[PDB]
Amino acid sequence: AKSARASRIKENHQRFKKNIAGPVEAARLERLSAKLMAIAQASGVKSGKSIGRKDSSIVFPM
Amino acid sequence: KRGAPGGKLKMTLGLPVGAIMNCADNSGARNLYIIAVKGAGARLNRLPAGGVGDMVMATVKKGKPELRKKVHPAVIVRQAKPWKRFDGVFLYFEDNAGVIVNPKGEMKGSAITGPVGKEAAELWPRIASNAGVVM
Amino acid sequence: MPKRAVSPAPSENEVDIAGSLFAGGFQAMGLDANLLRAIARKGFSVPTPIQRKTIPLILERRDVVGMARTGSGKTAAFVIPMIERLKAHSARFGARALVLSPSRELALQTLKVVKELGKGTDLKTVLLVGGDSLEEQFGLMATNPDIIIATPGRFLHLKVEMSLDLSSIKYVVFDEADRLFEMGFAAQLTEILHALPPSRQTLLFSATLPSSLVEFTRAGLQDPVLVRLDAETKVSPDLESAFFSVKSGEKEGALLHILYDIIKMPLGDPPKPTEHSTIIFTATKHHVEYISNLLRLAGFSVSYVYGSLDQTARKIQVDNFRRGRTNILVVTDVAARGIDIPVLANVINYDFPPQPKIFVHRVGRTARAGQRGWAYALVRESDLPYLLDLQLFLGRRLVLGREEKDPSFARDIVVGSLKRVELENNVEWVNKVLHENEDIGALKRVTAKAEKLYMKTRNPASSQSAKRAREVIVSKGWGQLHAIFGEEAANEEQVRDNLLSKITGYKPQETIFEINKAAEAVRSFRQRIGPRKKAPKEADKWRDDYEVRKKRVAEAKEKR
Amino acid sequence: GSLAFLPRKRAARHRGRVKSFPKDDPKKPVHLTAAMGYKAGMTTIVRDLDRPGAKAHKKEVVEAVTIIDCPPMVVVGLVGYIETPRGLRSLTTVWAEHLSDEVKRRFYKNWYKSKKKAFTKYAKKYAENNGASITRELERIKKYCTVVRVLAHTQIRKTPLKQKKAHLMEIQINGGSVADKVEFGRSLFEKPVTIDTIFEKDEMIDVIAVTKGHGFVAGQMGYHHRTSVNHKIYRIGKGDDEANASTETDLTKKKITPMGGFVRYGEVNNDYVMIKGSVPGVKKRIMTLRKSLFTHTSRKALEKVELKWIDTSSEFGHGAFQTAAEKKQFMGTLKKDLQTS
Amino acid sequence: TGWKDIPPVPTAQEFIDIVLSRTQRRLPTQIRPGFKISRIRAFYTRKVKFTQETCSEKFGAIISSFPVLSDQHPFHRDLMNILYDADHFKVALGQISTAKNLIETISRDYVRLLKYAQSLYQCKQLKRAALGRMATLIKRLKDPLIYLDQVRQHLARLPDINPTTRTLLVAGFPNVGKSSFVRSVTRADTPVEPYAFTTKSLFVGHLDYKYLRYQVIDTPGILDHPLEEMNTIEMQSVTALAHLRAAVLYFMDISEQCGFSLKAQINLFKSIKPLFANKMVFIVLNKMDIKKFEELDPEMQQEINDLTKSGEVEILRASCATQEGVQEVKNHVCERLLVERVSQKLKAGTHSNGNIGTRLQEVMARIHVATPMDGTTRETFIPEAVKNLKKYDKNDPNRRVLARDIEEANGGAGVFNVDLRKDWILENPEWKYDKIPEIFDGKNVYDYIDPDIDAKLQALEEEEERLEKEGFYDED
Amino acid sequence: AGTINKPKKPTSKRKTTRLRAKISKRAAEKKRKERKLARKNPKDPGIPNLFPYK
RNA sequence: CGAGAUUCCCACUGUCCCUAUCUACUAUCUAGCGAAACCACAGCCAAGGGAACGGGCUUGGCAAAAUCAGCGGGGAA
RNA sequence: GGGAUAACUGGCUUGUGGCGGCCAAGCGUUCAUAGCGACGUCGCUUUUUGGAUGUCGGCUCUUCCUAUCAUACCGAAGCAGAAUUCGGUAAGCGUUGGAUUGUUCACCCACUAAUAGGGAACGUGGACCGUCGUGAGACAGGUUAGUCCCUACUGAUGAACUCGUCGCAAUGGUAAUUCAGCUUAGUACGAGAGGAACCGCUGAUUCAGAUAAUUGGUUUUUGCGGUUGUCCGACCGGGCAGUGCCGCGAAGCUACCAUCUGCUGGAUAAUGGCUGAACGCCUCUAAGUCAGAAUCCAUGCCAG
Ligand SMILES: Nc1nc2c(ncn2[C@@H]2O[C@H](COP(=O)(O)OP(=O)(O)OP(=O)(O)O)[C@@H](O)[C@H]2O)c(=O)[nH]1
Repeated sequence: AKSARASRIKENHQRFKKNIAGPVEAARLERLSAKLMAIAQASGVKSGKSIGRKDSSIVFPM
Repeated sequence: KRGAPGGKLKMTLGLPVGAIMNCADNSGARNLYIIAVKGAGARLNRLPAGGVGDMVMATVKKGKPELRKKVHPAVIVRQAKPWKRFDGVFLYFEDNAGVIVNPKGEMKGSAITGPVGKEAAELWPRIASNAGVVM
Repeated sequence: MPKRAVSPAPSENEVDIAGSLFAGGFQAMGLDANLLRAIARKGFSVPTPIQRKTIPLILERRDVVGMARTGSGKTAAFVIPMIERLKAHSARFGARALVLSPSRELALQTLKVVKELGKGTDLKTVLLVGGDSLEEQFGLMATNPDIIIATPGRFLHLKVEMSLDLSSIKYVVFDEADRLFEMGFAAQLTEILHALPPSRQTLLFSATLPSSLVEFTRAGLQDPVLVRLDAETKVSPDLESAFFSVKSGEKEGALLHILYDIIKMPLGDPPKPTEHSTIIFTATKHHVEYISNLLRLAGFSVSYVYGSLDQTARKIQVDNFRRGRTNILVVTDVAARGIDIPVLANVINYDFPPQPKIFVHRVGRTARAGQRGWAYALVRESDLPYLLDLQLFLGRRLVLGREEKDPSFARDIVVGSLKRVELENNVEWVNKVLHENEDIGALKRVTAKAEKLYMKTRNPASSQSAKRAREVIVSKGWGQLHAIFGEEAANEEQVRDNLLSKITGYKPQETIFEINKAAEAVRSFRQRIGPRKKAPKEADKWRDDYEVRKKRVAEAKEKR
Repeated sequence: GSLAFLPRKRAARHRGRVKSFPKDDPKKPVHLTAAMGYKAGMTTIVRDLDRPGAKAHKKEVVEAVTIIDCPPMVVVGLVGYIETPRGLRSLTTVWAEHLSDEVKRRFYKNWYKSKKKAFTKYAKKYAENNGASITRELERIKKYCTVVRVLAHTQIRKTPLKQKKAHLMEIQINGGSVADKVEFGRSLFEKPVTIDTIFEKDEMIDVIAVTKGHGFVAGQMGYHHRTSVNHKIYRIGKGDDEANASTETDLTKKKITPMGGFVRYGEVNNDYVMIKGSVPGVKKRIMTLRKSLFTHTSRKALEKVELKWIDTSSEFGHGAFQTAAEKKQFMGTLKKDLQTS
Repeated sequence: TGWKDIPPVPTAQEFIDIVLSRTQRRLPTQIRPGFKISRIRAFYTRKVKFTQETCSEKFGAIISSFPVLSDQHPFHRDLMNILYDADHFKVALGQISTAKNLIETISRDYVRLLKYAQSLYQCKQLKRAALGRMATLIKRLKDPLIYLDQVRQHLARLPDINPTTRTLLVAGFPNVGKSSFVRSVTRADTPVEPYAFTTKSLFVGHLDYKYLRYQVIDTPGILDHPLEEMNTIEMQSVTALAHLRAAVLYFMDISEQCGFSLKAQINLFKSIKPLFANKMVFIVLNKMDIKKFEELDPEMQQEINDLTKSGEVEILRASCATQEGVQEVKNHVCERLLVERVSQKLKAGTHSNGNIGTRLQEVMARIHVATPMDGTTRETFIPEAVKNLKKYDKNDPNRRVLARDIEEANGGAGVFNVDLRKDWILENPEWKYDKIPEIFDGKNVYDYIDPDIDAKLQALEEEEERLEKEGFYDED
Repeated sequence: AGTINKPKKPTSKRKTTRLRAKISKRAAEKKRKERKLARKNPKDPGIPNLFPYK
């Protein structure tokens, strides 16, 4: 019997992944993301748009 | 092809090697002696066990003088050990019974006495043909 | 799994008449009045030659080795003088007579003979066989019998368990010693021989004398006298013989041809032997089963008796044959020496015997009391050297094919080939059966493997037998028709086969490859071969037969 | 035993770590990768098999299925990870205001004797127009981070357990750009997420739990972190329907909970996931459901399931009465009930 | 069944290389001087014994597998003899036995020598010497291996006939048209190239004739030599003609286009006549289209009729080019062969005695036809539809849909899911694809299905109304 | 061969003093044996052609 | 209750295992009391260490306190 | 009785015999003839008809090697097909019996994909003192010789680094194996007999990790029902039979006696190629490069 890691079995599994389970999982995740979105919608420094500082074993002590 | 049934679901095998089961067909044998189960795996210290629908080597220890002490293949038809069926039904038989069969599938006898398992009947067509009671 | 699990159950029947190197009514033999009355009640009016020759020696107290077939009266032969010597029960503790037999059935037969021939006497006889209660055997030994009939293993086990003293035994009988040695009882037989006191009279009754048995008798018997069944080796002049050179692939068909035309056997169940009485002797039990099934398919009334067959089955088969419900009896060698075979009219040996003396026994199985008998042999190219050993042993002139117009089939060993047309038709039908029914094919394969093993395990022939076997194969008579097929046949086949003989004697000029390195090797090879110049369960209230079962339990408790 | 699972180690954490999430590509739409529930128990179902080429095709098949009580989970945080030559590392996390009492019990160990001060200054920072700092953290996550996880907690106060401490876990957001997934999480803050939202019907997943410790009769045997792969959700029940165990074949209005309630668990009133086969862990234990790392390679997945009924006889005994109605009807009237009436 | 299942045999150098490879690779190979002398001798004697065992098993397989010449049917023995000189084959397969036996003799000899060996170098040189003896023995056996390989190859590529079964041989001079006839009558490829000895080996085909198998054999051909001197091809031809119990057809042509005079065919056939006297023989005048049976000379006609005079010969006309009469001639000859076979089968079982064989009883039981004594025939139900529908033909383009084609379009064996709903027939079509309730409130809906249940419910409601009037639920 | 992915047992180049001493003694014995055989007992090439001034 | 009708088992062993019964042997913790053998100094592993001599030494692999329970490695004829 | 060696091997071991002749490049006493001298061939073993084994073992377990029985891969073969044989890449995987025997192998037969070989300090559980004899020996005469410590490892804990939550992953281990059935297909092939493979689908063996929905089993739940004998004069309730026995029995624990699950990318070896020099032809190789094994390396998994 061919091993579970055989090249032929891997190629057939990849073909199955790209041709059969692909669209099914795509539509599944599409409706899932749709329901996710349904539930979800259901001065620079002074405003915080500019990223600033909050609040060393890489460099030798100086 | 080696004498191993193809297309059989898992079940609780209840007939070990060396088992005295009673005979089913009208060949003349009174009992069959399970001595070797065809298709069993190779595990040390593990006694090969057989279930309904498996051809098992059998030896007539008690029977008509013509057929006594004779080794031929035989397939299990009835097992008293409880086994479950894919409809979720646990069932078991009164006795342990098998019908003498040649390695192709022609049964030496002509009529099968008593009931017959669905597993044996489905795996072997002529057992269904010459079996008068299958449940 | 159990296909030749241990060994072919019928191994061989080896005989050694070199054991010969060891050295008219009951009222005339003067037995006691009570013994004479018992014999008359049993119905023994005229003694058979075996006891006629042995009983005076046993009364003279000489050790005896008796070559006798089953059924000749060996049991009576060794029990009558034993009773005549005993004459009474002894008040002193200790057994006086011991008989050792292979199987419980033979032990029971001997026990019945002893009881019937000793009706009236106060002799205590015991049976010690396997399967009986050891406590019961202890009680019997406590009751102190004078005569013991037992199997070697059970007797040794009882002796070891009870520390029995055998010094009081003066009479020892070994029934079926060749069977004892074939079953392998030799070790405990020697142990019992060592345990027995030297001052004893030993009788050993056997149908065959193997070399191991001869050595055992030489080591354990004091000046044994060998008595034999008269002219058991002298081939009867009323025996007609024909031998057929047959190939393995056509050999079953040849057997069918002999059954159909040479004997003209009727087909079906027959409407004390019969007029035909066809017995066939083979090599292996697998051959026995194969030939039996093939012949019942062909339509014969066949009974088969092989070595390791169940006791009841073999009795039923032998009863059917002896009462004439079957016409063919298929046996190898072991069941043959075992069972009682009546007078036969046709004997055919499928597999040629290794030993000329085995052949002599198998052909003396027929043509008895002045009656004419027929014997047909199936001989192959590999079996020819044994046929040549046989012709040396018998001292008969060899007639190959049709070298003589009217050969004497009784005094001359006549070998020939069978008729080609019917041979081929039977071969075709055999092939059709083999292709059609799978059971026969499996039997063919297993009997072929058994025949291969028998070829490896068969005793070899002599160098000179192999030699003139080669020259016989070279000779023309090997392929010629048998003398039984007719002078008109001789005419047609002589008109034809001569150019066919030229065809068969073709020396090709060059092989088809000669017609590369392989071709060069073939040419050089050619130049090299260039010719040289129990209580019931407790009653349950809910159970229907509650009160009845309670009553049963109470009754069992009262019985205790 | 197998060398990949020895030496036998205790599970360091009772919850169970996810370790690996499915690989991310930007092309898919946004979605969470994980969810949590609690193993309530198992029942029996019979199914019209739709496996072509099988011996039992188009026949009644009886199977054992685990029930996982799955109350809605609450989003309380976002985290931003950065990819580094030393692996992924937590760059920065943002919390939510009005954090629940139960998630605070998770943050604490001795809750009864501690004055509730955790995250108070953080809520103050939200409240006092440090939205500058808030947007700074969110912009940092959007600009520098490649992987974002949503902190979500499951709610014992709805689960039927004597526990009162919530359960927290990080759940990756895949299928989109970093800005898109950060905006999605920001919307997600302070909103319950259902299992209808996270997972869906008749699909193959992976389940993480800690297999039971067989204690008190060469060492630790039991209590092992196990992620069993390839288990198929057949059903999602709603709680509020009250026809959850009800199937189209039998119009018997009952919940998934058999007669007398689940043994040693109780009775479930929430969303639940019914999955095929035996599943690691025991009752009352947290069960971590996640998506498969790879696209499936069998018809067992993308095989659509049609159910017949669910065993609702009392598992505390060998009962055979699915509903109290049919039981009280079949047994008739009893003397104690008659005297009460 | 044939002789193809014969294992290949190697050359001398090959067999040496593989045997020594086994004895090198399959056993332990390292030994040390510090080890015990007993273990050293055990090691070396194990090496010697393994070499003996592999050589013996290979030679035993070779001999026991090659065919045993003088146990086969005379056709087979003489055919393999003419192809391959039997005496020379036998002396080869001899040398190989004697060589193996000498191998075992050397084996015991060096086993005793190693058992009494006293040093590591002793065992060294003893093992080397023994293996050298076997190597030299095979080196001398170099040529028999080549010869036996060649005979193995041909005996594998040898046609397998059944001498017993119904057979029809086609013989004659070369170029008459034997190969053309056999290609016409059966599906066997025989070179039809027009030169003298086109076929150098026997060719075999098969046909069916009212549900019965016949085997046709084409033989190469025979010239005017008086069988004392022959080519091997003509010898295998005559051996087939002499040992194959079968119908015999002798193909001759009126036109001397084959290159032999009509008198030459007549002399050849009278020469081979005794070989065919027992049989049924059929002379076939081929190429009648180019040269018919009428126009040749009257004394030629007279001599061929004098040949016809005998009672086991027959004359037929044929033209294999246009297949004018091949069907008729094969039908007729095989019919007479079948009749003769039936006669022989009847005699086998009708043999003198008065009791019929069990097989014959069975064949009467089979052939017996049962018929009711009343002589009435039951009326039958055959519908006009299946009377006038069209026969099912696979090549036909305008075809039915077929479940197989639906399956292949929608997947395969394990892919396509069959739908019984399309096959459902119902009064209201949209009834289909609807779930059917089975259990409800713990009682079986199917078990409680019953027509007129409306009327029964009305009766029950009347009964309950009577009970309510009776006050059948009041408390006192 | 798969020596690249699965290396085998290394052959040590660290010579042992015992082996070195044995080699030295045996080579000395070889020199003595050559001398013994030589004592036991029992053509100019010319100027090269390619030389320019031969 | 039916002479009611029909089906299964019973053997021995100088053979192995289990279960049943008899005799004998077996028991933990905390307090209190409390020895002896033995002890040049201490014990990670690999290769080398001429003299089948390693725990010293050389070159490396490395190397993190302290307990309880299992476990395996060393100590001429 | 004296003398001598304390003892063996340690780049040892394997697959191809020896003796003689012929031939033989070279070297040699001075030159192929003082002579040495490989590969081959010839003559002998060796040709004209087809049982050996003494003490031992027996089982299990770990690890390792390959000199590979099978699984995977290819090169060759009258290899039509099927079934095969030889060769090599390959140690991930697995590698069962009976007969027979003192006992092993050979051979023999039964399963089975297959029953391959080995290593692990050959891995863990008597001789004189004599006395009586010298054509050979004996001696119930003696002297008598004769062994509980350390630590690695694992699990569970663990001091300080303020406590707690959520994480990262260096490192170490690493797991899946084989067979079967449907379709292809009674097709390709084939005179017949017979008779494939790819794709796709469904099962089964072994191993591994789990679980008790359902089915057997177990009852200090001593739960419910029954029941034996005893004594306390009797009721009573008790001691009673180191928990009396018999039926059913929950929960729990279980079961090769039940159910579930076991996963994907890259680089390679034999080999097959592309382009094209060495070498004006040619070439898979030298530069560059493609595919390719159950191989290797990582993900998936476990520890942290
Ligand atoms: N015109 C005609 N020619 C025929 C006929 N039969 C055979 N032939 C000729 O035969 C030639 C080929 O020889 P085959 O058919 O093989 O005859 P053969 O008897 O088998 O002899 P070989 O050729 O040696 O095999 C063809 O070229 C034809 O010309 C026929 O019926 N009519």
